[PDB]
Amino acid sequence: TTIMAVQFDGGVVLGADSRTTTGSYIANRVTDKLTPIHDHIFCCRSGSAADTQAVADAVTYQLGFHSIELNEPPLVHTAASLFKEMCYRYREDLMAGIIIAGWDPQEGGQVYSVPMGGMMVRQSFAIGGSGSSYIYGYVDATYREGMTKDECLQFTANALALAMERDGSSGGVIRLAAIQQSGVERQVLLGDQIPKVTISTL
Amino acid sequence: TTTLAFKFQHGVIVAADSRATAGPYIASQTVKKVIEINPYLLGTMAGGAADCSFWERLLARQCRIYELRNKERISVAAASKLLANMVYQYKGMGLSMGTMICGWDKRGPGLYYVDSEGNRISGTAFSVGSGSVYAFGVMDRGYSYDLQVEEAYDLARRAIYQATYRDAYSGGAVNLYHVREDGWIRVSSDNVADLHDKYTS
Amino acid sequence: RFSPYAFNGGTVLAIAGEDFSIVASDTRLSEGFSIHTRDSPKCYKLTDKTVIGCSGFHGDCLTLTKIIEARLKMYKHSNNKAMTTGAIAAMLSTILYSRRFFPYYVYNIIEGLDEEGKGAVYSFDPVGSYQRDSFKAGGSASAMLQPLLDNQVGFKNMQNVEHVPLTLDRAMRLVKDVFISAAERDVYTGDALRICIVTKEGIREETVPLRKD
Amino acid sequence: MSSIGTGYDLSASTFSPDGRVFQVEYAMKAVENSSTAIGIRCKDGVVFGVEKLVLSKLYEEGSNKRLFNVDRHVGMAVAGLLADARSLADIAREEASNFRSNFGYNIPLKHLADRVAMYVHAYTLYSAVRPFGCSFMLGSYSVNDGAQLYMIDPSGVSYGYWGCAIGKARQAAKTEIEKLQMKEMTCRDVVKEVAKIIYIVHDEVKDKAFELELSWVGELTKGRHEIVPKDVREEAEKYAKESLK
Amino acid sequence: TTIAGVVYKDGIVLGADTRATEGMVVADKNCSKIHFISPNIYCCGAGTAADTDMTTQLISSNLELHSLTTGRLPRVVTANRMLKQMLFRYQGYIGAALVLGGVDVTGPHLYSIYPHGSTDKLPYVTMGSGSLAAMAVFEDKFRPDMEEEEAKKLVSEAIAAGIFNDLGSGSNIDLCVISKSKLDFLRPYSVPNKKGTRFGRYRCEKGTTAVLTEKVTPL
Amino acid sequence: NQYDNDVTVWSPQGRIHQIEYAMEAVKQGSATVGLKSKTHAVLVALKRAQSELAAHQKKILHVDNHIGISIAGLTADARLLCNFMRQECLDSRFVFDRPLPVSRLVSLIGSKTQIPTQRYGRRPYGVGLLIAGYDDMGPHVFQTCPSANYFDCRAMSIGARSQSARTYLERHMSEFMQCNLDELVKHGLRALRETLPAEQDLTTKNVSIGIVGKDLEFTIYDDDDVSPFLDGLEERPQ
Amino acid sequence: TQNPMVTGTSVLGVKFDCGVVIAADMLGSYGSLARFRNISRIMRVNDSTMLGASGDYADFQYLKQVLGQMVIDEELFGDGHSYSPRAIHSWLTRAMYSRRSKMNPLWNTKVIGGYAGGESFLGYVDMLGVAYEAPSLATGYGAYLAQPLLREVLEKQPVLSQTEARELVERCMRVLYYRDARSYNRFQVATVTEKGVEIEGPLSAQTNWDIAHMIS
Amino acid sequence: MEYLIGIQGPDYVLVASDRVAASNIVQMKDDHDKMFKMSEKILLLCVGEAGDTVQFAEYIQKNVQLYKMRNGYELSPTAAANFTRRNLADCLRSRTPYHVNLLLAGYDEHEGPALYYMDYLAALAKAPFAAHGYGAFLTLSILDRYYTPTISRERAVELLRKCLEELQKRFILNLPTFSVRVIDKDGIHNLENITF
Amino acid sequence: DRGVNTFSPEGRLFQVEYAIEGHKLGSTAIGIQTSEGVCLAVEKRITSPLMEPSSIEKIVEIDAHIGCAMSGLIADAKTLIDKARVETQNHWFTYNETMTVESVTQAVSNLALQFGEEDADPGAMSRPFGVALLFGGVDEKGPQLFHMDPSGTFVQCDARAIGSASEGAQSSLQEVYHKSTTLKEAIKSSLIILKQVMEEKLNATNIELATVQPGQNFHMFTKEELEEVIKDI
Repeated sequence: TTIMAVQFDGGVVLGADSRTTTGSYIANRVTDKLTPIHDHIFCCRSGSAADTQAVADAVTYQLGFHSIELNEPPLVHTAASLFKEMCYRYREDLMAGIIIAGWDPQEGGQVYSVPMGGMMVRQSFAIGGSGSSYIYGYVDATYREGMTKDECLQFTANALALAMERDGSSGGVIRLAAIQQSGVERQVLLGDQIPKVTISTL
Repeated sequence: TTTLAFKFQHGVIVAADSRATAGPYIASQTVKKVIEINPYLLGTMAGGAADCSFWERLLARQCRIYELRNKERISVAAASKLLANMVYQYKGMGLSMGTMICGWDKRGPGLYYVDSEGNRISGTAFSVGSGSVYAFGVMDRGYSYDLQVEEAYDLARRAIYQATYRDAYSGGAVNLYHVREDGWIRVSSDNVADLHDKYTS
Repeated sequence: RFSPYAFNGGTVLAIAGEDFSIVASDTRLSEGFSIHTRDSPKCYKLTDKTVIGCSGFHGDCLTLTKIIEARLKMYKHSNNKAMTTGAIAAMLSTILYSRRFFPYYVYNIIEGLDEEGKGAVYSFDPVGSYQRDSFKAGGSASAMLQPLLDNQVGFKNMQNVEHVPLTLDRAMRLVKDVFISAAERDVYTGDALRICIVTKEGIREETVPLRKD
Repeated sequence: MSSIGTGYDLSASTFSPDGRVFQVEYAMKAVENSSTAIGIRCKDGVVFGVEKLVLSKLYEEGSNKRLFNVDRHVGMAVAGLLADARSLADIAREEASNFRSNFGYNIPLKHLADRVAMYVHAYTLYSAVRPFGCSFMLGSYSVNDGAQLYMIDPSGVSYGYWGCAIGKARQAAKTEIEKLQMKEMTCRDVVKEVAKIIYIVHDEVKDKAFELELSWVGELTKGRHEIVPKDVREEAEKYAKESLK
Repeated sequence: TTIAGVVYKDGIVLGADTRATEGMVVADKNCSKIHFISPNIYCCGAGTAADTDMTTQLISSNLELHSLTTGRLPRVVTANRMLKQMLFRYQGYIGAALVLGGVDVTGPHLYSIYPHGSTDKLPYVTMGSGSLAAMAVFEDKFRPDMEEEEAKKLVSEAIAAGIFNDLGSGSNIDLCVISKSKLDFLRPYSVPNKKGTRFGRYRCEKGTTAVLTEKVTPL
Repeated sequence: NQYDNDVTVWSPQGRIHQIEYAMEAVKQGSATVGLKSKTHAVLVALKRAQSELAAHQKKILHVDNHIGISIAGLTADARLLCNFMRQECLDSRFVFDRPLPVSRLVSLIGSKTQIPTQRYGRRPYGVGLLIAGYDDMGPHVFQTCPSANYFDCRAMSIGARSQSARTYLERHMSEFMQCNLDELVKHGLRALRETLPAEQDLTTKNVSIGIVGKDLEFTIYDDDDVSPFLDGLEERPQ
Repeated sequence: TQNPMVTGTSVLGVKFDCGVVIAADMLGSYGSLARFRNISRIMRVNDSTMLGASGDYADFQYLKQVLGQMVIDEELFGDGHSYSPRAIHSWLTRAMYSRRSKMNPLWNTKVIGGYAGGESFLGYVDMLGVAYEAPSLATGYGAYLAQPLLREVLEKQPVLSQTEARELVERCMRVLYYRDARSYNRFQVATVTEKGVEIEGPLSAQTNWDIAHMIS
Repeated sequence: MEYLIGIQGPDYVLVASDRVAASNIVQMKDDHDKMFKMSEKILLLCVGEAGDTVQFAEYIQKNVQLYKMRNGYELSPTAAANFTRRNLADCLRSRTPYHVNLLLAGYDEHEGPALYYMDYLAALAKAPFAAHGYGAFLTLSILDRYYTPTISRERAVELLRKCLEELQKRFILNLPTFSVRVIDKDGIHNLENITF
Repeated sequence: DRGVNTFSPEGRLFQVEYAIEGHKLGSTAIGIQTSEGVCLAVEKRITSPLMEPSSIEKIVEIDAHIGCAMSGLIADAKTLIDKARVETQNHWFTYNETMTVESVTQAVSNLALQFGEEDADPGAMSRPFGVALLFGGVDEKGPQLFHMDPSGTFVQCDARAIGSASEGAQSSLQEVYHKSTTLKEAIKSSLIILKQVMEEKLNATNIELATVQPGQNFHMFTKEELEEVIKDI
């Protein structure tokens, strides 16, 4: 499907996301936006099939919304990634939906999570996901290092997504990159007139 | 039409004939056992095959009828035991089945015999049997069986039937448990072995 | 019998011989869940009184669930009925489990070996589907006839006089137990480690571990 | 009024032309009868000081205790009727346990307090049941939400306090808090203070006799609600006794 | 089967559809309206299997009605999306409905395409029924991705006319539904591409091929 | 009065008289004493019956293989509560399979008893329970009220004219802690007899004991081994 | 036997107990089908201050049991009047959750190794993901039961109650061997020790890959 | 499902219905003395036909229902009304988990036309008619009545129609069936008719 | 007004104190345990010969070897007996042998006090039953007589009387009836005590006796047997 990635920044996260989710030839969503929020504390980047991700996406939104208003100070991110786990525990032999959650909560401080479609939740530095967006194994390893510099992180994310869309079929069209700081998400849209084209595979 | 609990009617009694058997018909899991159980003194029944299933439905039949008979001070009939078993078992179905019990009691319209199986068949006939190998047996027996046989006269009938049956049959580790039921009493004539009766007769 | 799918296998073979007041129950000393045997230690056998000793074997998941339950049924029975656990405990438990395991097919043969609380010894055999019977020979497992025969030939003494011209004593049953276990290893290839025979009396529990020969 | 067979104290759905609810008010007079439970917020934890009522001569520790653990890092001190307090402990502990399971982070006191208060408040509205006859404090330390102190009364209010008292002496006891700077102050020093306030406030007719129980939940316990050591209790007891003279 | 599109333009929303409603690839009916008018504010295009689409629009219409009246806000297309996603999940992903919800909020006009998936899908400009990609593919082609309203209205009508020409399943009149949030102009004949030949000549018969022995009125 | 029409009826002081009035019912019940050492939990109980020409039905009830209770108050209600506790103890044995904690079990009784006292148009349960239980943290002997509060005591006496018995419990309070099984039972008998008049001294027939501990599971002696504890007579110590 | 299809799998976790401690090596690295999603994953849980458990098989399934155990422990500790988590209590409780799921035709597979220290007894227990409890001498979990365990059992047969050190060389040796015989392994593995201090499980530590042998 | 053997020939001198006693499980016959026409009321019959077991099952419930109307109304229930109520009851059971197709055979006394038989298909369809067969056999017997029809047919002529069928049934049909219960019903009582 | 649920300063509930009185209203029943068997005797006390004396029953069977005589409101007891019949045979399905006097009596007694007049489930009592039951039989253990109260206090007896003569009769039984008195003598003891509460003399149409004796099931005494005990009183 979509190339989604998040690499851990200075004490917060830098994101990357694609814009098509394909079911073979027919586009499930011609336009896919995985940069939008799901609370103001947490954001997630959603991968796998279109229906499996959307149903998970609306429940974490509801639970999270109630929790920030009920508590009075916002909730933490670690809660958001557990809400997604619960859902997957039911759907672990039927559906799957590979969500990779990142932003920052103010209260306990920065988090980068991977909640899987089998149900687990674990802390990582950078996780990139989808079925055919697993083809950057070399690319993610060489690029990510422990506390990578913000300028380096920005370049590496855009660069990794490009390698994806060319090599895997499922990926394609406008790469949506997002750099997040402590309370704010800032998105830039990188042209699909720009793509670096793969060099001599024949 | 099949073995494992089988009954045929006479005026004087009914014949109750049954097997002692453990497990499927391929091996026994014991040798000593009597599977024959007395749920009420109205008659005896006991099967085999799917073991939990026969015991379960008869135990419900036994509960309902016995409470009604004992408290009311009105004797329950062949028809009543059969109706309880029938109503219960179709409901319970889908939780293994294989009940093969033969219901007897003497009623206002004279002696009544109904055959209760786990399909939901409820049958009166010359001789009926539910379970497995008596299916062959009903053929020879009908010839040697009168509509009304006396008890003594009936005991001699069982001994001959059996004695040839052991020769034909290749199931071992059994006893023929013989009971004559004189109405709302049940007495045990003899519990003779299938291996013994071939020599006698 | 059936080839483990419904519930996990855990092998093991049970032989049971009843005399008159001494009853030997033997099963292999192993806990299995996987083709290999985890540890020789087991808690397949559990005693509730000196009056009753229960053995549940095969699948280990089945073994723990029912055996604890049997301890609960015992407690309930002493209180309400006012008869201490024994024969009475045994008949009751076999009905409720055998309904539970038999739609999704039964992979445990629990054997209550005891004395009644009024006296008289019973050895009780379920197929896996509810039956209770008193026996003087018993074979139980997938190989539910492999031991049965030795107890039929030697204990009953039907066309046999060279194990005893009558019927076995306490001294005689224990001698025979060690022998029978050594024999089992030869035929049945689903065992590892050790074979444990527990001899249940109304006056003495005995335990003996015996190496697989 | 108080002697009647319809409404007033039978109901709490009733209103007077003033607006009052008498039953909810009778529940408040009930919390007042037994000795004081104080819980003081520090910028680093909560320290409790509770009078533990000695109702016999054949006591053992923890007997008729008023210290409960709602969550791992929440303590709960009750004052007033202990009968109502046991049912309240089960409901609070249950809301917290499920929270930890789902969210996977330390229950915010602001959330827990809102849920128990709603429950007390559902009974005060109703004329179908009476409302609890005790008042409680929940006090906690976390680094995911900070040190929090909350108080819930028989009415069904939750508001945060930085130092609270419930029980007979509370109007006197509260005054002693205004004297102390307790918002910024180690949990080690505050134990010494909760112990001395209790010893002076006690008199032989609020209750016969008490056993001093202090509890930690702060930097010292490392965010765990535990009972104070034998050493801690005794030095804080000593300082209470020396100040009493 | 059906050929439906709705568009986001520089004006409001123009829905285009062929008439015919088919039970599979065969016409159950050659009359009525495929694009349906609901309350005044909401218009919905329908595509794919007929049985699943009409009923989904109808059920959501009650829910949306309750929400509009109470809230007293005009209907939001994101709002409309969530309701279809939740309803269709309730049913358990039975049948095929590619649904085109389009309503005007107080902000811009907003158009969404919901396929049967139970997705949260945001288009840009979409066409539905048939194959979702196959219809969607046209929008990228003829639209420069924004042009004036009048030019855009001729453009959708022209693109939809091509799908009618290429795929004979759609038949009869092409309807255009210009939808605001209180104005629903249902123009039956935007373009008629095809129509039948007159059924002037009979196949009638006198009784001498089949006769009648009764004419009575029961009481 | 009308501070006790229903168990929702408050007094201006802030007390429900019906819950208090339910305690007066416990005083109508038969005298029971609860004592503990460091290895046993001992329950000494008074059985009464209408036929003394027949064996007296036990006042010690079965809850677990190491938990037994002695009732003082309402007989039906004590049995009624007993079943909730029995279900939980036996369930605890299946699931947790520890020897269940007296402090844990007792709080769950506190939630259920609170239900009718909270509820309108109902009566509290006016039964006071002394539970002996042995877990792996040693014995505990707990008292549970007609309210819902618990005491963890080393010794307690609730029942008819229980004050007389406490005078003994106050006097040998130190002793209880050191004891073995035999010593616990003799003290509880000497306590038990005091409740009753000066000139009445117990028989084994109307004494049932429920013994719990480290060296034993659950055994109830109705006259079985009751005779040696009774021996060494002491008659109404003031 | 049946087992669900596993995606994220935990495999080979040895455990052998010494006096008032146990030593464990469990992989810190959980492969998801092919890709090693988390090379940093922790199969170790804290039931209470003197308990630890380590689990193998489907990693996912392990997390379901953790929460049920967690919610029960949360209510039970802190109060400690006579009720708290105890060595017997955690073993049986966790077995019953697994049994509950055994009754359904799909069961949640994890095979667990409990080391606990309860009210008076030091326990080393084995819990299955279909249920069963016993005290154990040495047990493997997941892949360790088929592949290395017999050679580990053989070293244990002269001396069954040896030191931490002797266990530590075996476990350190076992990763070079893991890589050799089975595929879904990493050489960043976790050493977990349950002691009276608590349950400690520092981060993944590594040693030689050693699949560079070819000498015959 | 249809692979029984029933025929009912309606006239207003009599109605002749016959059925086989031949409820066979395994290889031999469980019933071969039990009658296959059940008494709902003393002038009303239901004949349940399908699977052997399902037949006994249908009747007992139905028997309670007919009698109950008799009690409620305080006259004999209307024939039309019963037949329709027996159709609603067989369709209701059809919904329920065990799918039951049952061929019911309604004999009733109606206000007109005289003795009446109301006919029931295995499409669970109530139909007024004259000339009916139930079972796989329905197909041939309806056709024989069609060559020679009379719906006021006397008893002698009823025996002739029957006999041409009985010899055919013995050699051409898979039901040689020498065990049959045959009854002719006047409006007051059940009379037993000759069996070939 | 005040409720009925309340505890009084005496330390007892109102509803329950009334229920004991309800036991006192009815007819007297005597249940004597002898070690030769258990006899239950009840007074018919008929006032009309048009009645059929067989069908006046106040001895009903809990089990097929346990008989029960009941006292106070005849109707109120009957429900408890209906629930008892279902349990005894139920006990046969599970245990695979027949219920004991002790097991049945404790299970009915739990239901006896449950009462919450307002805000309690309609599947639970608003008021307790005013019946005292006497369960008398010989079972696997031997002859046992258990007494059940409307207060839900069960106790084992050898001789118990309940009904209008309940205190008077119970004292009088303790005197004559002992375990040095045989079964036939128990029947003579009950007959004398019966007469004060009766309006007439003892007859075989004014007593109903049934004895359950070892090795035998429950037998309802026939007219001849009733008449042999009438001859010598």
